[PDB]
Amino acid sequence: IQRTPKIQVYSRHPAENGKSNFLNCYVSGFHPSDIEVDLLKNGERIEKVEHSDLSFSKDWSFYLLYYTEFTPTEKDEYACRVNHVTLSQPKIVKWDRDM
Amino acid sequence: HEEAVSVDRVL
Amino acid sequence: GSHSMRYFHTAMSRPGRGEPRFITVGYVDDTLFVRFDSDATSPRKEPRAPWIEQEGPEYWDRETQISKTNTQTYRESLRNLRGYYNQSEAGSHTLQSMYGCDLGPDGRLLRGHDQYAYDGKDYIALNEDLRSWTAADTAAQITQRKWEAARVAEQDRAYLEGTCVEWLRRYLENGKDTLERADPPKTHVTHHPISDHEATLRCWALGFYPAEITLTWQRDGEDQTQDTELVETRPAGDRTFQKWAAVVVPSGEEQRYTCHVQHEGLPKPLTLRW
Repeated sequence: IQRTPKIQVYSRHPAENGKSNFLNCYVSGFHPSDIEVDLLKNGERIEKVEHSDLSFSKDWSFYLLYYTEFTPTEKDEYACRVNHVTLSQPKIVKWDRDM
Repeated sequence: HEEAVSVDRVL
Repeated sequence: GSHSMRYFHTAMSRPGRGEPRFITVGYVDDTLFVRFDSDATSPRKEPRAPWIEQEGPEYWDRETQISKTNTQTYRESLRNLRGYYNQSEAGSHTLQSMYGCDLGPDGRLLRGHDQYAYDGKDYIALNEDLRSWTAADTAAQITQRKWEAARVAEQDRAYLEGTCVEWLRRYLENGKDTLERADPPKTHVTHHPISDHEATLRCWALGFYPAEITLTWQRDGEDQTQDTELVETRPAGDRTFQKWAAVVVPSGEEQRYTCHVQHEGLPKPLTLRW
């Protein structure tokens, strides 16, 4: 009766250190629609995060894009933290610029 | 433009 | 050349936290163009694409009234559904629907849709004939009976063959600079050793619209379906989409592998190599 979210974390444009970009966390395929999504910088919640309007796919599962303007660097570590009723504890997915 | 639906299509 | 318009409705009950929230979004193809949220400070239909903004106050008033009426209808439907399934008043439930039209390249109606799901399960759907229903279970059979008496299918058919097609055509003209522009993928292949004797070849597609795309790997001309790791197509946030496909290959055998890309925006299909 419930479907756990898929999570992808990636940038809007190809990542180039020192160049302003957008960090994205795409959550999809989940049901029901209540979901908690945080973008993390070095393990800390980023405050200025927007999201697309909740929609759903032909299979009725929901999807959302969370995004925030960021300027990547060599050292800074970014991630997406997701909680949903299907999850016992939040799932953390690290931003890997090759994925 | 949406369909002008009414309460006659309550489930 | 093919296009579609689709509205998506969702109502979600939340015992102890007020009346069920109701949301509508409308799409042409892969472009969201309108939204409504009953939880908004001042709920109204709002534009989400520049080409819909030129519709006048009368459009927005009518669209908003429809959404306000739907808020009430969907709340009543959720109450009914709870009883149809002998469910307690304690739990939270979801009612979803989607409806709209698909046009073929000729610009005529190719197919219409009006269907519902309850708690993520298909509940009832207008058949392709636009005259009859398919009900999933004995609860939906009740709905089917009410809808047949109310002549709901006839209303859908008339809307789907008339208003839906005409306004989609209007939207396509008003937004042709984007809605009818296919943006091809920018593509490349990356290579990442995993160990001394194998590496990942990853084929990238970026910046494309619409979302539909095919990315595959071939080894010696043969499709690597089972051995290809494909990620779900994902939105970039600037209207465009991204996808990649990866295969693990023995070190030194990279030249045996080819990536193949097909997309509406491309002059000709692409063949990529590392």
